[PDB]
Amino acid sequence: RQCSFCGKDILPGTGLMYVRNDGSLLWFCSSKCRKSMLKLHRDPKKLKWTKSYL
Amino acid sequence: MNVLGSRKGFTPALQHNSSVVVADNSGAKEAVIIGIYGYRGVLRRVPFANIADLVMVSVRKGSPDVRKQKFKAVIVRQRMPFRRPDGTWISFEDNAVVIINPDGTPKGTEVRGPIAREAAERWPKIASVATMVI
Amino acid sequence: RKLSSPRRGSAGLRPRKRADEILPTPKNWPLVNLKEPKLLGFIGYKAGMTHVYMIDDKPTSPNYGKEVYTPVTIVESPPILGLALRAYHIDSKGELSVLVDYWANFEEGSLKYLKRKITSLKVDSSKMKEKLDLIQKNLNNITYMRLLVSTQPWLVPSLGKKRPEIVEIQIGGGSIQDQLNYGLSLLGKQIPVRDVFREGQLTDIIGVTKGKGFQGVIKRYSVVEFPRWHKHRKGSRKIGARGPSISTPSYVPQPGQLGFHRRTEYNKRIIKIGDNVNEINPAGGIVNYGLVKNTYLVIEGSVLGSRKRPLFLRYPIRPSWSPESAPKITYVNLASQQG
RNA sequence: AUCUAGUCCGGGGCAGGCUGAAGGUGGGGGAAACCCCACUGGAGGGCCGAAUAGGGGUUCUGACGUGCAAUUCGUUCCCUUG
RNA sequence: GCGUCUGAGGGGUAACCCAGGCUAGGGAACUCGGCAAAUUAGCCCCGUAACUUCGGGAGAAGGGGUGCCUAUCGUGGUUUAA
RNA sequence: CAGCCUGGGGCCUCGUGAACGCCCUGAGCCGGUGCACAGUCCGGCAUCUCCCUACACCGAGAGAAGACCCCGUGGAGCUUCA
RNA sequence: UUUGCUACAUCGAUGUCGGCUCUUCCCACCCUGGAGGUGCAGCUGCCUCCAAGGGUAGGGCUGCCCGCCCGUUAAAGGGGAGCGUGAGCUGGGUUUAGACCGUCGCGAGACAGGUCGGACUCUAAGGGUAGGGAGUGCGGACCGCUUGAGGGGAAGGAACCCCUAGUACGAGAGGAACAGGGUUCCGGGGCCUCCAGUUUACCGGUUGUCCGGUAGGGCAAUGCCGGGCAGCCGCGCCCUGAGGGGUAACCGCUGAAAGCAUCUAAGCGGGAACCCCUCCCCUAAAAGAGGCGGUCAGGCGCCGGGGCCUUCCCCUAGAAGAGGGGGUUGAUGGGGUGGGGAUGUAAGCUCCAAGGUUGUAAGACCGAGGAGUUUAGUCCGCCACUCCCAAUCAGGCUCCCCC
Repeated sequence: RQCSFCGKDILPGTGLMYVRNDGSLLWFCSSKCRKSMLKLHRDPKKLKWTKSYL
Repeated sequence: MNVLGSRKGFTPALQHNSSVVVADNSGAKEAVIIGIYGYRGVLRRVPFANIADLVMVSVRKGSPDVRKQKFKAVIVRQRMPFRRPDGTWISFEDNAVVIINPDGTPKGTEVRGPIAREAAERWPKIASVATMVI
Repeated sequence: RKLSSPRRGSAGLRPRKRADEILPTPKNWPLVNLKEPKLLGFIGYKAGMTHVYMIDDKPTSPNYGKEVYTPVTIVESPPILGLALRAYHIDSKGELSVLVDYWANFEEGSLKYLKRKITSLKVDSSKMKEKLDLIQKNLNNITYMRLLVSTQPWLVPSLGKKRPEIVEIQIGGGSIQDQLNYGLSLLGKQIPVRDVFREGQLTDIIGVTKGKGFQGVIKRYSVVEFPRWHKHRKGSRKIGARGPSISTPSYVPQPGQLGFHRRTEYNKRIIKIGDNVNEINPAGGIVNYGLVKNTYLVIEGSVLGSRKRPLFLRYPIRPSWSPESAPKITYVNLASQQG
């Protein structure tokens, strides 16, 4: 089970499902990831502490 | 109506005079929480509500024939972080309700957006026209 | 017009003062309940806590037979070293004072750990013979039979201390004559928690809660902030009136110490008694505690008290349900408490 | 009548901006009556705005309230070529 | 020019008071009263109702752009200088 | 429906250094009595002493010959068809 | 409880309505418990009695009280305590000085008719209260552990649902309860595993600024903004039965008075959110002032040492005090090494760079920035190992009762 943003391993019993109208699923390792989409809109690629760097 | 003896209720979500959208085809679009059925409170504690509760609101934006009218509904969408029994945490991007007839069936005939699983058991009539369930 | 309101603060525990011995003691004991000689509690330490995954064992659980998530507290269980046997009887005036003690570590126990805190007996008069048979002479006229045991924190580097506590536990079982012999064996040796406990039991907790210092009435008794305008006017964090008159300026919320109290806990059911430290140790060293390196007690819910406090345990006083053993698990969180 | 009230006489001040009446000029529409546009023009008990530029003291019944002081302090307002 | 708006040192700094900052979710249910506090805010361009004393209302309303750098270009002033 | 943090107070320490309540030092509480609500009186209940901090519930706390009502063959002021 | 009169007390002041918070009481019981009657098929009713343990909301209009109403809930009981409470508060009503309006007056003005503004003082001598500390006695000094008279409690209370059962019951419509489970709510006690918030520990970006440019920095009520450890709390999570005894009302039985009859007179049994015991909390200042373990040596008042405290190092703890530790026989705090974390990839170097500067060209030069050099660099009130450094020097108080 992978974070929608940091994609890293999600050790069980955490995270939060932010279900949109589309029924899509959003997974966050911590608050850092949740802010990264719902308010930051910053590029996951643009940074290099997520495996989606390049 | 049928499952509230189980874990009916979760972390605090809403309050009186809280505004929610109408997620159906009834004709109503915007509604404000006007009251809470069933619950009994204490000094200064505003009455509560979350998913799967007999809730009472009124029409603020919608068809004129329903404007400024009283109807019953159930809560289907909330923004609150909360813990499911299997230890997952669910949220909805906004807060929505579906108007229900006094007998219990929904007044509307269409459903907008996802619904947490819990409402379906408490209101199988909602589950009858439910499209997707999360 | 004077609407209904529950009296705020908790009048039940007055007076609220700080304990005088870091390790408390029970003042009653649950009945033996038709069984054989064994102890009815245990000592330990508050190491930390985490959350665990299990199948529900409650036959009447709404969650029966499923994996649900629950916070769980860890209790390192160092071995216990007994000290002596204490004699309680209906003495003169019909009371239950100590008849006599029965100490023996000259036969075994060349351990100065006890010496760190008590300048205990020398070999000069280790003549407990006339003491011990006094119990035998006073047999059949005895009511209660406790036990002198000490902790061995030196086997736990987490708590940097070397003078230990010696404390008590009352033993129930079969016949009285049996019980004394049962205790007699336990002297001079070491006793694991498995010698008293098994998984799936209930257990009771008496201990000292997390101290907090002098507190405010807002926090002490959860008194209410005055509405709006007082957030701007004359003061906010206090009660308005303090009684109808000097006719008992009463039990009303007033400031004072909160925390570090002798308190209570009911209905606590154990989860696991493991022995592999690697099964429970979280990432990077458990927070503020260290690295558990003895047998540990896996207890769910919350346990009162600050980290690094001795804790004394006990059989259920008013158990809600009779538990079976082994609520088997499915996951243990080794993730860092940090992060 | 060194305070305050008023008057008179002689003196000293109002950082910067804005708005754009009259009039002037040139286009343009039709012989006309005259109208539209552009700029120029710089009138007004007009407007915004410098804690201490200067004035008053508006709310906070905000702190002090056996004072910083026998009437303030900080906030928070309205006026500023008459 | 000052460390003189003239008392200082210790401390994991309790409550609390006065100055503040920030609070999920709901958003006036507090409340006599939205008091307080918040939100907007500079600038350019576009765009601007009812009514009226035709002068305004009017920053009515509302919308859009605004950084940094590599270049440029236009306009005007100025130096004995159409 | 409350919560966390920061500055100055508030905590402590060196130095300086007041005023208010004082028939008293003898005042714990509860019923009672009495000017009809006591610290001393009556009857019980208790009640070891010393120290520090927080609280203002009481001490019918302190602040001020009540700003109200009336009296005095008491003033001042105002008015008129006294 | 108001409201009428009384003027006994208060005129060198007992500061006046409401409301807010907070405590307690009472029962003429609103609900919750028990029992009964009923023009009680069952539900819903209606009524009587006992019962004050607990609970008894949230809104709109009105300043209130009152009153009208909204939607739930078990209902949304009523009263007291100087119409409880201003050295705790709001000033909305109302008691001044400025005005307007209506009635009256030739006039000064009056109104109990309405409307706008109008100052809310105090560092607690004493007690109460809530904690925290010293000493004497209980008894020579101590160290340790315990007995467990009274004290307080609501430490729980309430509702809804599952099945009972679509059963009982009623022709039907309709529609029960016992036990047993569970859930929720409110309240009480804890706790931070995860989440939310917090994070002037820290990291980065970035405006304005100056310190010669970069860099690294000063500042700008943390310069602004983004992030977030620990710790703390909550909007998060955990625990929060029942029984024994005596009883109220009452329901029974054996039973005479008074042959029968009679629950009552003695006699006997049950019978409640009622009172007590089991639960927790503080207790040897409990005056009967407890008990138990051990040491206080040894030697000739003396030697001597033994105990304790401060000093020393820290934190489980905190206003100091206390409490808990450690003290070379040591992992208590720093260092160092690893461990696990937060930010988000240091400088310099190289390459590219929208174009431009040159330079004949070749080439080298400026450039906001992108990439590698690099999950970097900085930092971490967290953990382990490691005696490298630091717990020493010193001072005080005191026992030799017992042989």
